[PDB]
Amino acid sequence: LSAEDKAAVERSKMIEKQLQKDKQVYRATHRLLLLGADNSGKSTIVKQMTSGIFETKFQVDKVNFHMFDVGAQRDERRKWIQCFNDVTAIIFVVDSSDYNRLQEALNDFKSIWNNRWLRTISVILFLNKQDLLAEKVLAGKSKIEDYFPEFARYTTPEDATPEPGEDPRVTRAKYFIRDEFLRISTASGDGRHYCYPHFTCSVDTENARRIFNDCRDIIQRMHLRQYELL
Amino acid sequence: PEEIFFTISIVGVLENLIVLLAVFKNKNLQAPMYFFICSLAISDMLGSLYKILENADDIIDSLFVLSLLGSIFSLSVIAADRYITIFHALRYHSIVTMRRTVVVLTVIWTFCTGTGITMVIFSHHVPTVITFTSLFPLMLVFILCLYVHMFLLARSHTRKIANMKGAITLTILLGVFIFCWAPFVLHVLLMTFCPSNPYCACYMSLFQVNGMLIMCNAVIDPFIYAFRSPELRDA
Amino acid sequence: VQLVESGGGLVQPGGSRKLSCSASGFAFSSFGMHWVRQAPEKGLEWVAYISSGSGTIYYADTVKGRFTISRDDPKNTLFLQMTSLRSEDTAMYYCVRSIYYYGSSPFDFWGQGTTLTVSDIVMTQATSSVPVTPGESVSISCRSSKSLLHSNGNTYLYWFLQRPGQSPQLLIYRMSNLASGVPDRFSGSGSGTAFTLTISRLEAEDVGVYYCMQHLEYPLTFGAGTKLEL
Amino acid sequence: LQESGGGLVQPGGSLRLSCAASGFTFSNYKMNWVRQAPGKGLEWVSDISQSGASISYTGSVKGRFTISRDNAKNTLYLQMNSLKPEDTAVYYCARCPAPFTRDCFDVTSTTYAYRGQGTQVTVS
Amino acid sequence: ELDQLRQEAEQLKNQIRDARKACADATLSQITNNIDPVGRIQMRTRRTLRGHLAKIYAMHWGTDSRLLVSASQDGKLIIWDSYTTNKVHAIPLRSSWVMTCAYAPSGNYVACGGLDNICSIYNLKTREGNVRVSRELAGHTGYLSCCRFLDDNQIVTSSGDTTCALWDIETGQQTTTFTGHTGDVMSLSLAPDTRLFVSGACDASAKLWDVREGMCRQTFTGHESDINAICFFPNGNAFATGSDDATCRLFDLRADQELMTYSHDNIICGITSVSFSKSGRLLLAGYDDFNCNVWDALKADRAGVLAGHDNRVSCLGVTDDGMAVATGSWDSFLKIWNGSS
Amino acid sequence: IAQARKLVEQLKMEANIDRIKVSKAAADLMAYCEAHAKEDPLLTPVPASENPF
Repeated sequence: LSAEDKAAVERSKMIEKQLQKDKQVYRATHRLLLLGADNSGKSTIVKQMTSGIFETKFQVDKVNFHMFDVGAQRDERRKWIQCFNDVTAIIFVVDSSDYNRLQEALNDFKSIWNNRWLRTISVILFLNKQDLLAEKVLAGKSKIEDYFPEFARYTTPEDATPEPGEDPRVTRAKYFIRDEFLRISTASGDGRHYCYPHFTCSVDTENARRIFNDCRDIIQRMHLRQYELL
Repeated sequence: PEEIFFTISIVGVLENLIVLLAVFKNKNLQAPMYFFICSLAISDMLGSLYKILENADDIIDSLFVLSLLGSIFSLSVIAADRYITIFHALRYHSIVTMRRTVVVLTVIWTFCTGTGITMVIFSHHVPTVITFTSLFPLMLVFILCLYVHMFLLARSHTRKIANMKGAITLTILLGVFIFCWAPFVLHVLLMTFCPSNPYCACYMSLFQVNGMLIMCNAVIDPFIYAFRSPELRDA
Repeated sequence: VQLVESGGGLVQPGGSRKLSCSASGFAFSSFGMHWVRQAPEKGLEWVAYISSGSGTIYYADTVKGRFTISRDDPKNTLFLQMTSLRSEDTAMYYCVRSIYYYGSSPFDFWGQGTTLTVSDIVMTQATSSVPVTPGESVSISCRSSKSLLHSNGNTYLYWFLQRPGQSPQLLIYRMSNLASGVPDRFSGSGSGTAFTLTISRLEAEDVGVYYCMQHLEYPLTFGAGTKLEL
Repeated sequence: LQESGGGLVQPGGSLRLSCAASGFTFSNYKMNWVRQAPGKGLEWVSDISQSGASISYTGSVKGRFTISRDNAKNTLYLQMNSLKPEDTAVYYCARCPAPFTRDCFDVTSTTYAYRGQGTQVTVS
Repeated sequence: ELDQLRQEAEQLKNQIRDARKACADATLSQITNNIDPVGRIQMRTRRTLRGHLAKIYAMHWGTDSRLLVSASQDGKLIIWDSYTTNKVHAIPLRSSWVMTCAYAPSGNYVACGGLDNICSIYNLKTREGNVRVSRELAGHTGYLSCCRFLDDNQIVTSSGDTTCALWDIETGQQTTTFTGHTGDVMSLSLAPDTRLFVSGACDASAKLWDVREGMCRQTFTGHESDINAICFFPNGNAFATGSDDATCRLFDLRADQELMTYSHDNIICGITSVSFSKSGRLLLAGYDDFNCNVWDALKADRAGVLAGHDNRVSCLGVTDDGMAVATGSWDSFLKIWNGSS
Repeated sequence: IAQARKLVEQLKMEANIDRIKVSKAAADLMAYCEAHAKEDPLLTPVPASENPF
């Protein structure tokens, strides 16, 4: 080991020390991935909480959170969604008032839920524009049962806890819109990942606290599964 | 017979040999939980070599405690690590790193060796009974209050998704520890509370029987606290 | 890239002074730093060393105890304490920059030095003076005691040129590789114990004294120089 | 994928679309039916897996049109019984990108590779 | 007329298929039925290069067969001294999502790119000591997937956008744009003559391009799903592609067919990175099932396994002296494999 | 329309190449492999003294 090779080893050790600091910062960070549609108002939630990838930074209770909104990319995702394995969660914002597009929303969601590299990744649904949904059925010109025939046999589930000031029909429809996604989620997953439904409007601001709670829940559940107390 | 117990000893030490072979050869499992697992395995070595020592009279019992203290402090360390991971999940990967893991895993052996070497200081004294019969109480209450409290949350999570597979892995990890180590500390208590009872004399006549357990638990500790990780299942 | 040194010019026998070397124009925190002195009319003599990260420190046998080297990366300044000065310490002290990784160029930058007045492989450079005329090729030979080759394949021999009033430059490092801005004329070839430097076409800017140096093991030592008098 | 078998039909008529498949390991791919209507984009309609036992529909054609598979002949089918003026669209036979997978991402994308030419179907 | 154009295209495609069928006088399998097969090849992980914090996406050797650059989702490009497992530079990147990296032939530059639609060029030999960005290349509308230097001033890129590009680094413009594909270009290898190059683009199609003219020359359509890797045989008259359909195939630029089809029925997992040895006798391919395999080019026999990676191999390169083969994988490691005597 | 014309032009340009026999194409690769067989360290191992790994 000559003198210059010894100095090279010294430089490599310093690089390793800097890499260890970077590794501390890296594990101290939880990453997310904001999926949605053009009308989903995902940017509206970004306002609250050729560039091909955008990046949102936010901190809740002194815990790092990276959110990567996908920008100037094409329609297909079968190749660059592989890059988001080993991500804490995926946020899927859904528009609840474009009934003629909810079906396409589900057809994207099922692929996202069944992807091979996303087979251990939980999804945090933020069903958005609930206020815009309110008028749709309140001053109802359009019937949901046309696009979705099975609205007949369905009724409001017992576990529903609506806030005061709601039409029972409004709740029955809203929880149905909530329920097809959960029907998709519960079909497969082997308990390795779960879906977390939420109702969001443009005025709601607790969207950061909800992500905090659901990420803590996801990590608790994976640890409890490897310990097998779950 | 002696031969069957000795063969059990080699069988048990082989399990730790293969576990340590799996560790440090699979370059991905350098998490602190696996290092605590290997610390448990080293204490299994130091407890089983104590039986092998049966094959100086003072040397024949000098290391009986410096190993059985490691094989309980390591279990407590595993329990606390799991509790911190479950109940401080977000602020754990950042705080508890493989720099505090090193110091904890060194100090756990350091205190156990210190207790083992100070055992001979007061051998024919009451602290050799009292300090050693402290271990079972506080390290059964601290291994109940963590595992059962984790169960109370694994059930509150199972509801939202009392679980059948929660009790079947709580009662094992706890009752094995109890129905292996409790008899030895009970005997330690009885050599303070009943040196005269013929029933207690009959109890002590089974010292070899009560040693058979405490040196067989070293082939269930790697079976339970160690080879239950999904990654190490293949390894 | 610019290294400038500061210090003092007069000191009484016995006492102490502090030198300085303020870097300006390069990543100082990644460069190991040396100190090289020069008697008023003699050759160079290595006197200290501090590495990147301030981990490894060496010294010369002549100043092994009474000299102290230091470093301040945030301020970009290199320091040398000189306590209990002697008559053998009247010299011009140079601040020399050096980095070590695969394929580096150590001793690449030499500062302009500071004056100071007070009231082990051995390498020889016989044929100190030789007349030169432009256009003719000139070879300058340098001799070493131990083989300067190392098992890794390096050969650890450096060449410098000190023009009539300037600071030394790196011509060739490891007796074969040209430095950054050196003209392609200069070339070097050796054996392991015997070395030479080939100047194909002597231009008017190639006069001065040529120095050969080894880096196989500390301490680092120089030759007596070779003056190419016009 | 030479999609053909449709055309003009009266309301409430019957059609049987055909998806001529040519050399892509027919019995290992999830397949879909996608139709684009005038003034509208693409939309998934039906889905049959490689086993011929897994099916899925939209709701707008759930109780009316049936999908089927022909592994031996390497052909896909779609049965029509009760068309309506909302079904006026060209029809495309789609293929899932990767084999032996349960995820199909880009079947309804603006540009896709493994899709048929298109079959015209109109309601009068 | 659209119908007339479609009929003409169909007729042209049929004529092309007939012409391709005509020249297939004999198969490589028939000719190689007599050539001596190679024995079982074993490589035994001489070095392991730790230090990345997450999955490794790409790596590239230097022309000296000793230095080594590696790109990871961390946001790092570490240049390793493969001989001593040292670290000479640790380049902190700007975007964490990088899917490609390359090493300039002269050793002066490295490149990297990913979801950020930019090919960043790094200068390694600066007067100030550290590494610095020399140029960001801008125009694309899709994720960059492979960049390969030609000279110190010319680089070629491949993007998810149906486009490959040929840049001029000193200026920063697209001197020539390649616009033939329909899907997402995933791989890109430069011929040794440095005049032609190939790419596979998520539509079962491989296309050879001309660097100077800028026109797609051939178009090979033998696969069933997306092409994930491509690699020139050392002759410069062939290339090999592994795809999601778990199959490798060998294409020859002159014959214009597929020569062999590398497929073991037990392999259901796709293919992710393909490199060749020096003689071209060895075809090393990374698969998603945690291991790489050493195929035999001429004989098409699965004659080696490299099973030491705990996760999916994603990159695989062989040196210019054929004396080391390196694999990186999603296990954040980088193992330098070599044979034993 | 325009896309069809572009596709037709691309097909016409690539349909005029004078391909050669496949057997010669494969014989070229086998000749290359035979020629450069002795300089393939992974194919044939080298003495450990020269190997730096």
